[PDB]
Amino acid sequence: MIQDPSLIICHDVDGAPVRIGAKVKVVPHSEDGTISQRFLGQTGIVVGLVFDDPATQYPDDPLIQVLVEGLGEDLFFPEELELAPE
Repeated sequence: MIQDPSLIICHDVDGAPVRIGAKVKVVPHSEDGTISQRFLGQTGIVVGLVFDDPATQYPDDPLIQVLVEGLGEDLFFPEELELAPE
């Protein structure tokens, strides 16, 4: 079947950790308990933001996920990593 845009992306909804297309830095130290040793010391962009999860989840993930350049993508917490200054 043809790939039709069944879902439409919206701007940053008030009440979020970071903004879409924003580059964050994966914190080295763990705040909750789970952390990525691979990303531990990297910098990626938030592919998905934590927003009202519909009956079909959105946008692409339920939580925020950082994707490193040339690396993979993992799911991190808003209390784990912070928004880079630069």
